[PDB]
Amino acid sequence: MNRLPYFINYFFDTYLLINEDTPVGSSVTQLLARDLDNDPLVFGVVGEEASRFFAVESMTGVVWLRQPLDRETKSEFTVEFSVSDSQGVIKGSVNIQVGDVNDNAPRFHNQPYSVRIPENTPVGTPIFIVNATDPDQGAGGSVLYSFQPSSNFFTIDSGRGIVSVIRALDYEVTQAYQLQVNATDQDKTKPLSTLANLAITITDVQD
Ligand SMILES: [Ca+2]
Ligand SMILES: [Ca+2]
Ligand SMILES: [Ca+2]
Ligand SMILES: [Ca+2]
Ligand SMILES: [Ca+2]
Ligand SMILES: [Ca+2]
Ligand code: NA
Ligand code: NA
Ligand code: NA
Repeated sequence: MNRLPYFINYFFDTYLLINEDTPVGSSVTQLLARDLDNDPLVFGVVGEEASRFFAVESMTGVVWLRQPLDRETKSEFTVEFSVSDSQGVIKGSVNIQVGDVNDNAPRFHNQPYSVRIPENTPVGTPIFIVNATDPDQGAGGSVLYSFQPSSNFFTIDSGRGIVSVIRALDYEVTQAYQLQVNATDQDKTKPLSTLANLAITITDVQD
């Protein structure tokens, strides 16, 4: 009698990690299968979802990505591949893990930002709290804040987003400030950053 072939890839037993920045059309893996008769094998993928995502080269088992992955929309799923000799087809399921890349700059909410303070606001007064969110995994999802460029009059707590006065103000010299708040993520190799305006109105006080 003929013996049906069997898949041998490790990832049928564990998972296949594919990073979300894998370009469309690129090869993500090659299905490996063995057969007692040493028969020539044809390879496939099966299932509606798995077929929109993956294509397999029949003769080689090379698996190519048919469309973009996005860890922030869908971080994992389960697909079925097929292997056949002449006489029958075997299926195997594979859990796909979509690997994170740092692909999102920080996002600010609740804009625009403005605050109004007296010119006699004491040095050290906290006047405003900014926040930017970032959906990436790890350090690429962690935000540090700073003015771009630095201000001689205001500072931001790089971790907490707290804006505070660091030098005496003067309505007579400057009645209004328009500052760039920089939110940068903490990705080691490609940090991404976003800017947002802070309007600081200075109110006159009699001296
Ligand atoms: Ca066989
Ligand atoms: Ca993404
Ligand atoms: Ca990401
Ligand atoms: Ca990010
Ligand atoms: Ca003054
Ligand atoms: Ca004054
Ligand atoms: Na925050
Ligand atoms: Na985050
Ligand atoms: Na950016």
